[PDB]
Amino acid sequence: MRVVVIGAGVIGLSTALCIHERYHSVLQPLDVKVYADRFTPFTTTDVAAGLWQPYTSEPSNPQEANWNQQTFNYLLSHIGSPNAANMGLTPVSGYNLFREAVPDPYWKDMVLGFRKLTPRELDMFPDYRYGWFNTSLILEGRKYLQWLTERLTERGVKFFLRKVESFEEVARGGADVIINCTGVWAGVLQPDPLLQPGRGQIIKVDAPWLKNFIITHDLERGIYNSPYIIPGLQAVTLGGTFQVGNWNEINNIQDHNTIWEGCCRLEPTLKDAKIVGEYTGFRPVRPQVRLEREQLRFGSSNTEVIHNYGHGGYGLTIHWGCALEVAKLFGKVLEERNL
Amino acid sequence: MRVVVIGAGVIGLSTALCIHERYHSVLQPLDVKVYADRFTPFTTTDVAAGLWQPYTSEPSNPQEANWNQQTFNYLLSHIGSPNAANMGLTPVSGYNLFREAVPDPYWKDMVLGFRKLTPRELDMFPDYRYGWFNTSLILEGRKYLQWLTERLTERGVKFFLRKVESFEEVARGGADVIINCTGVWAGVLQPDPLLQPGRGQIIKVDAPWLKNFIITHDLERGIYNSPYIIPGLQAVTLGGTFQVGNWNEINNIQDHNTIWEGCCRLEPTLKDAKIVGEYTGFRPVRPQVRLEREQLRFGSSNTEVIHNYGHGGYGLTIHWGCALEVAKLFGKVLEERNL
Ligand SMILES: Cc1cc2nc3c(=O)[nH]c(=O)nc-3n(C[C@H](O)[C@H](O)[C@H](O)COP(=O)(O)OP(=O)(O)OC[C@H]3O[C@@H](n4cnc5c(N)ncnc54)[C@H](O)[C@@H]3O)c2cc1C
Ligand SMILES: Cc1cc2nc3c(=O)[nH]c(=O)nc-3n(C[C@H](O)[C@H](O)[C@H](O)COP(=O)(O)OP(=O)(O)OC[C@H]3O[C@@H](n4cnc5c(N)ncnc54)[C@H](O)[C@@H]3O)c2cc1C
Ligand SMILES: N=C(Cc1c[nH]c2ccccc12)C(=O)O
Ligand SMILES: N=C(Cc1c[nH]c2ccccc12)C(=O)O
Ligand SMILES: N[C@H](Cc1c[nH]c2ccccc12)C(=O)O
Repeated sequence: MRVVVIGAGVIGLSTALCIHERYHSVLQPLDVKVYADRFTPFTTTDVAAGLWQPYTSEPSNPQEANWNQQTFNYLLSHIGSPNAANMGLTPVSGYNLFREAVPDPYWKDMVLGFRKLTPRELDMFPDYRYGWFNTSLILEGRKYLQWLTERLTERGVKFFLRKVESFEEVARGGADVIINCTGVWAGVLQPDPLLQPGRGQIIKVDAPWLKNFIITHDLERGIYNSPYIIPGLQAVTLGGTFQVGNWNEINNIQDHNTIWEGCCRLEPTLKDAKIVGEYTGFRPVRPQVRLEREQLRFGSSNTEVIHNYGHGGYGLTIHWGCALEVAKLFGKVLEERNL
Repeated sequence: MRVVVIGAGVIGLSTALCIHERYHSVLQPLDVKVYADRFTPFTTTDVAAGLWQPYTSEPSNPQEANWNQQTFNYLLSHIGSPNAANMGLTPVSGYNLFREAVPDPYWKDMVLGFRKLTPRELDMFPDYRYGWFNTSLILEGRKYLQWLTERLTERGVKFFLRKVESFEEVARGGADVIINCTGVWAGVLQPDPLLQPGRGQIIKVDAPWLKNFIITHDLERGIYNSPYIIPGLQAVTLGGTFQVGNWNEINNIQDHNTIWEGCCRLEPTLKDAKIVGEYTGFRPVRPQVRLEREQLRFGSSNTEVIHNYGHGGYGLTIHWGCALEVAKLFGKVLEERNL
């Protein structure tokens, strides 16, 4: 059948692939196309630091932790393959610093080697007073996008640089099912006051001697302003902002300065990191991820729509779960058609 | 008094500095010079991977462990300073893989976060079956040499490219006290059948996505013969050879191939690492480090000599301890002179 994936960010691409991988033998003509107004390096995904780490507290939608876990495993499993880095993946170990004692993350056991930092360790960071240590993964957006793309491409999924106007339009196109993976911009296709830009700017700097991530946490200053540093495949991400509702898409000087000053403070060696770029992107914020089926009817047209958006600042971290999920629904959609 | 340090590797330089740092104030006319036939990038030190980690086997002498510990601390203490990386220092976390259960290292508590790997972790490198995980430091030779050098230089220590032919000789120059830090070549100045070249060749490769060290152990094949990988400040060290008695100083193709093949197995992603260089060096092997005073008399000449050599494959790892030690003796030498 006719399937159209709207979006070419981590979400759509995975999902496209995932659906395609799982039902191309179960269905001869299984046409997949991907429509997107932006492709890497242009998506939000392309800006993401890429570290796998959910949020401190358990998700309102309890199922989401499983998605996080499944993602971590699919990733871990590729650790050992000669392709992992080509896939934009590698293990990274690091610190979560806090200014006071804090309960253990629900994912404490999903990552490798979770443990509370000792005082000697804490002295490596004179500001913080409590924290954790653990090993995890880095799944770099831009790279993963390129991989997913090559994979899809070989599987014959076709891409089109298009701005979808209305689901109707697509549907009118011929779409049988439509997978909505439009991230923060999902609103335009259908309003959702729940969804919102969680803006973040970051500085990319060249500072190879930094081998571990350090993610600082402020307790009376929202989730993002604290400075954070995340070593990636080829550069380091200096970070520190999460402004909900800001739609400004240009990097701002003060943000640049606060990020720079904050990190330089947490890691004085940055005093010599060469800055290689700055970026800003919109985390698709929503209280809970929207991943559900929805029948849209336009006259005589019976087109199904599966939503998968609102992954906030953890899209990479949870991408695979949701993908598996959409697949399951896409299956039911297929089952209702008796295949 | 006139003091002459023979050697400009990690050992001499530290020692020079260290002595100078403590008695420049106290000792009246204090004149330190460093004589060496090789300077970075030419020393053995310049080839060292730079990871702090003593041998897995217990200390040969007691002092060796304290020296190791003192070194680790002096290093840790600079973690937080904005100079550390300029000093060639940074934390690095990593794995020690074994093919069977093995007792815990005596340094288990000197490093940060020592812990036994879990099975999931073990899965990352299938061939092994047991191992550890811990965080430590990297003190890169070439860089540390340059730092020590600048420091010494500012303190006014003078350097001379020269080949000492006999302690006597140098004694003749009016040298008051000589510090022998000639590494494997210490023999020539005075025979020591205990000392021997522990040859090691390594490939430097560009593979930034590798953030942690992995040090394999073949228990039958000896120490540092198994493949090992150690991410450094700007490149990665592929390693794997420790041939005692080999004085060949040219990189050998076979070695290059076994190193390359071994690491490529342990870490398949290396398939795409660009090789940036190969190097070979002589670990100054000796059953116990030689660090002791020795009066050499030549006619009417009463010149003291303090030896500090034979640090094997753990020179960086233990440099500071020994330095502090030589200092203490140099002090006694000064005390016997009533200052
Ligand atoms: C600064 C920052 C750091 C981050 N770091 C991390 C991290 O370390 N770990 C982690 O897991 N997550 C992180 N994230 C979150 C991650 O970036 C997002 O969760 C993820 O990128 C969301 O993916 P997406 O495909 O849903 O959105 P995007 O990647 O933005 O995908 C949007 C896609 O839909 C298209 N599109 C939308 N509407 C239409 C339309 N009407 N017609 C056509 N095409 C349309 C766009 O062209 C694009 O193809 C970070 C995000 C930011 C901003
Ligand atoms: C392949 C390899 C990997 C290593 N990795 C590590 C590691 O990861 N961690 C660690 O702690 N250690 C490591 N080591 C060990 C470390 O390299 C040595 O322990 C350390 O370099 C010894 O320092 P040194 O100054 O005593 O010898 P060198 O660095 O070789 O110093 C020799 C100096 O004395 C001079 N000299 C000698 N004789 C004379 C003379 N007659 N006249 C004038 N000058 C003279 C030479 O020019 C030079 O100045 C490694 C070594 C090798 C070979
Ligand atoms: N996910 C990241 C990195 C990050 C900063 N603070 C965090 C707290 C919990 C989990 C992740 C993070 C981002 O910049 O969006
Ligand atoms: N010191 C190193 C690295 C190394 C390889 N095997 C080891 C066992 C114990 C301690 C260190 C190592 C060197 O290459 O000399
Ligand atoms: N080299 C001789 C004597 C001398 C002067 N300064 C030092 C320092 C270290 C050893 C010897 C010397 C000279 O300068 O006449």
